[PDB]
Amino acid sequence: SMQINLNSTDPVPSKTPFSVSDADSYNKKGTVTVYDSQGNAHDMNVYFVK
Amino acid sequence: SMQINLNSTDPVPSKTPFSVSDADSYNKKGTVTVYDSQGNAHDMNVYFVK
Repeated sequence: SMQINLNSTDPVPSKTPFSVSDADSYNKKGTVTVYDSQGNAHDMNVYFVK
Repeated sequence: SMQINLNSTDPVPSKTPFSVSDADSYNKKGTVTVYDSQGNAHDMNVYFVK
């Protein structure tokens, strides 16, 4: 579980197609780390786009 | 009997051919003292390689 605040006045990103390493490709970036059965840390990026 | 806790995030050692004179060739070293019927101490070494 996680909680996030969204900007109600934030415009849509200029570049409509989604990218992985572009600053303007999406609005906000989020990261969540979980552990598998073996205990290894898995980094799951959460991308916020409008 | 021994109990060894290993690392799942341990990468395979770079050197493909096993070496006894190089530490990187084996992931872990395990000395075990074993006694015979005379009293001599056998320094048994157990090597972990992933």
